[PDB]
Amino acid sequence: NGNSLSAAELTCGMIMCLARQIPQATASMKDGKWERKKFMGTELNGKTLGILGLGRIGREVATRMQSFGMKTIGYDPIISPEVSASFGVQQLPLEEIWPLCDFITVHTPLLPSTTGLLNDNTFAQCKKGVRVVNCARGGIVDEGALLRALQSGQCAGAALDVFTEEPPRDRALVDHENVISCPHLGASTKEAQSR
Amino acid sequence: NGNSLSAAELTCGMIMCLARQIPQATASMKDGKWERKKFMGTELNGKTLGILGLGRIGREVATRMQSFGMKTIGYDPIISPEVSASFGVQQLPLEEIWPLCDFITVHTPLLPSTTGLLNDNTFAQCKKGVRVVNCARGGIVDEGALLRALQSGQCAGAALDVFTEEPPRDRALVDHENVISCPHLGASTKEAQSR
Ligand SMILES: Cn1nc(-c2ccccc2)cc1N
Ligand SMILES: Cn1nc(-c2ccccc2)cc1N
Repeated sequence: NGNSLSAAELTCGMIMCLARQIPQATASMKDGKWERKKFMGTELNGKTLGILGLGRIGREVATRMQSFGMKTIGYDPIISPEVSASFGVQQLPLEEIWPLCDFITVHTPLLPSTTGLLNDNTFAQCKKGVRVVNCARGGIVDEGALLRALQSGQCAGAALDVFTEEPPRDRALVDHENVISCPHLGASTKEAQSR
Repeated sequence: NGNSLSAAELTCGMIMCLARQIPQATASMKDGKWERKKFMGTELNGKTLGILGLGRIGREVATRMQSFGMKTIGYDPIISPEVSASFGVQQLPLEEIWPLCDFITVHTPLLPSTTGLLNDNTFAQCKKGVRVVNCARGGIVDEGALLRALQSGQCAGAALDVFTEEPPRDRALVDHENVISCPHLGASTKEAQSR
């Protein structure tokens, strides 16, 4: 609410980090390396962004990423297609979303219906090389399925602010070279903190 | 030109990384740590971004950052104030720019008039804690003065894609905890690469 923008901003930061590998590049530079070929990245302009959850945060991510020329599609069981259309997000059924996306971000509560929203079965329906962001709640993305998808290349990268357990006891995702992460920083701004 | 968007995207990446310390945070996570308090960040909405150089890349950065609610001001010796106004950048003389900015980004060629455009003198005229980006040409920002500004806290952070020497032989900037960096990745996208 106060914190809608802090979360939305982080999410968009994570999207740009996935496209360009800024965290990995910084660590390479700090280790004395100059690795130009390794961190060849991708332009966001023209790419499809799937937004799952079209409440305040989802809407704010949408309008920021639209300024980059991203095509913004999404799903929400509750928000009307008229409302989402008013902020430029084309709503489609989930099964239609998966194959279209270059990026996917999640902006849902953690409910039975949203736990492992992204799992083995939904990763299989994505475009190969999809990139995924979870700055919402840990568990929305099944962590085992994400690791399997990163191992195969089915997922090319992921940005995680939240984890099923916090801090995560299993370090395989954090340790993966194509994973960027923060210690649940989504509301951690000076501004969000004072209403 | 092809590559205007690749550069502009990287610059906006670096702005978001400075606000939220995403590269540092990822390193912290990869080192096994969960340091939430340490990486308290800042919201971009409502902040002032100064854009020095209002050509194609500067413009594109402007319109993207404007979607985050940033106030975009700037300076260019060639572009008229009515023209910059038409893409939402308020032009002011340089001396007026320094004290207003929360973030500064440079988008100039490397000329005598732009080498060390940011130096000891212009850092002193900035707001304490200014954050700086150079995704343009190495040397626009005086590297020595930038280090001194980071050491004093006058500059709270910097993001560098380019260096006076590449790879940089002097490692003090790169190694600083508030500096994020890439190995000259501004045009390093699959898309920019094929015209
Ligand atoms: C109850 N509920 N469910 C969602 C949802 C679930 C799956 C995908 C997108 C959105 C959002 C809310 N508030
Ligand atoms: C020739 N020139 N000079 C600049 C400049 C100079 C000082 C400050 C900001 C921008 C940009 C271009 N194209």
